[PDB]
Amino acid sequence: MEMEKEFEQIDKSGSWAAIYQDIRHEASDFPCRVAKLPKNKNRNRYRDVSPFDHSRIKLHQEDNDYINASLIKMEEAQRSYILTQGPLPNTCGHFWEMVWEQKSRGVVMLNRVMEKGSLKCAQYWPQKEEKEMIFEDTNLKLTLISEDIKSYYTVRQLELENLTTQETREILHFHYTTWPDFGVPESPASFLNFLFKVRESGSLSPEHGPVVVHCSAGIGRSGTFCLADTCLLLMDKRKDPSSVDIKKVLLEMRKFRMGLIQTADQLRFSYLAVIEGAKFIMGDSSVQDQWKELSHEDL
Repeated sequence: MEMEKEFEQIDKSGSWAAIYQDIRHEASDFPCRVAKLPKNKNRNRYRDVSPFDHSRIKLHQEDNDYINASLIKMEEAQRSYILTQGPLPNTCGHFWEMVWEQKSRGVVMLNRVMEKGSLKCAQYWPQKEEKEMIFEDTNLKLTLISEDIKSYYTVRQLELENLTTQETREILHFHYTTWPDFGVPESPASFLNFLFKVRESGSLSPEHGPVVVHCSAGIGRSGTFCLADTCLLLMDKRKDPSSVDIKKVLLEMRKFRMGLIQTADQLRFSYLAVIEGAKFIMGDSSVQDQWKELSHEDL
């Protein structure tokens, strides 16, 4: 694998910091005028993380159509993703409106509500079946239907109802709960096991709207997830580990949202994940059972 060759020689020369800086230097720069409007100041979690105007998701609203979210549309792979920040106490209604309007089937969450002693995300879904949530501003109802808790991730089945038309849909929530407070989980096995769980659910299928992916800012962990998935899909489409260039794929993704992949360590982990995942893509079906064991999801 030309990918694994580059990997071992970047490691050898210990130059991840420099490779990653090269990415930042070459990455696209597009305007984020709407995000920066004064009326939107309280709709942004971080002053330095904003969606580009050309790729932002627009809420179907008369008043204010803004949410901090970007459509990543990957032309060759034929897969789309919505990347967004962790919802704020005042944007949970906007978040679920987006899920409804875009026809998403799945939501992927890669952070915990509290990390490093501060609040990284609002509690935007119900924790108990009997205590449903109503978002008055967007007129939507949200109910916990069931929860399956494993050692490092939790899958929830939710029912989202448009209170206006009374139509209902099932949304699947995939919550990765074990990304370490500091520095990447540097075995990819549990990450890959999680990604394949999302794929098996049908949430990534062309028949549904784009999956919604978020962490706290919606660029680091979220970027890692989407980069690994897209690279694996490309290798699958041409069944050719060799033609896929991770750095080129990441730069393509950065055309649609800024700052994807936040550290050199996250880039190195992305390589690791793709390389290990390639084993399955190329015919070794048995490798998936190995990941599931390596990531003791029962403890």
